[PDB]
Amino acid sequence: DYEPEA
Amino acid sequence: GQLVESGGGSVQAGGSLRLSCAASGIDSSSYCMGWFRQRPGKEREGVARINGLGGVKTAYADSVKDRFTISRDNAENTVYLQMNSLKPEDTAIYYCAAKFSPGYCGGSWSNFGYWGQGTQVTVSSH
Repeated sequence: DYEPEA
Repeated sequence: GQLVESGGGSVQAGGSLRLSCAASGIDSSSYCMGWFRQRPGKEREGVARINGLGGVKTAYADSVKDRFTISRDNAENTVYLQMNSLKPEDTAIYYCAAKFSPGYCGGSWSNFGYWGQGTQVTVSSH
């Protein structure tokens, strides 16, 4: 999980 | 694609209100979902947004940071706005919205495509 900033 | 807000009402300064946004047609767990508001006589502005693709990261307008929390319950296909520490300045019609396609928000309020009809939030002082 490398989710970008929203 | 339809979004329906509820949970609005008329509360007192310092209090809380929890708005809900029920999605239909689309699967909100997949989409960048947002809350916007239109304060009396002002243009619509972003309030909070949460990533799609099952993401959990969020962003907020400076005016509401630390007071409001957006979240999504994927099992209910519903997005929430938990509004704490309400101020009369938060009085507005609040709208739920989604970007056009599954994905991440990309750091912006642009390109929101589906919109609810809105729910009134009134906050009063003495």
